[PDB]
Amino acid sequence: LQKEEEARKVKSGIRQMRLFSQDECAKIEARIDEVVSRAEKGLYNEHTVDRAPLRNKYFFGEGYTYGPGQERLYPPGDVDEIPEWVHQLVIQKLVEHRVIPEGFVNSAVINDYQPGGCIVSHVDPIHIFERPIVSVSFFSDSALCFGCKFQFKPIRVSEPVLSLPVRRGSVTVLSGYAADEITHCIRPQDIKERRAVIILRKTRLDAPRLE
Repeated sequence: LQKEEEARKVKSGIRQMRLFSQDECAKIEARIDEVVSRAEKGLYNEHTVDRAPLRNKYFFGEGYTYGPGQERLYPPGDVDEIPEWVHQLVIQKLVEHRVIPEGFVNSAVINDYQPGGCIVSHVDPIHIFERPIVSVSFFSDSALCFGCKFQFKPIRVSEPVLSLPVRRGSVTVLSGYAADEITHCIRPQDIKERRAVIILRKTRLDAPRLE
């Protein structure tokens, strides 16, 4: 009853919509490849690009470091600016369809996942970002899990509280319980081929920031 209770609460904090056509996804995917190519040309600030074995993260607008839960924003202007293509192909669409207000987004993060890549249980850092958190999926379909104890106590529990499909061209909006009161993660098994995501957020005015 506790897990079936949680699932409904999680769903209260999730809104999803298919906003980007296949043609729109293809253009955005070409732009994501341009970013990856620029990074490999050493064209971005050091704090803009975080390379890890099965995921690269690209920080535009604002970036942060990641004891525990002591993430801090970099000083303003440390990471590269949000590309014009993010503003005009992605943010503009979200603003037009009333997902978030004009002027809300000042952070765009691109996560580019290898096959087998994943996200280990985490909560979007509530001391750094406002809600809602907006995620847009590219390249391939995947699944976003909520309630990720199964990643750490496998003998005791094997399944997430909820598994949410996240398809190519889908916009996921997280707020409330889904953003603040439960962990999420991505299982290696749900990233069988390259998948990328663009995360659009608003940093808090009072967010802790390195000087």
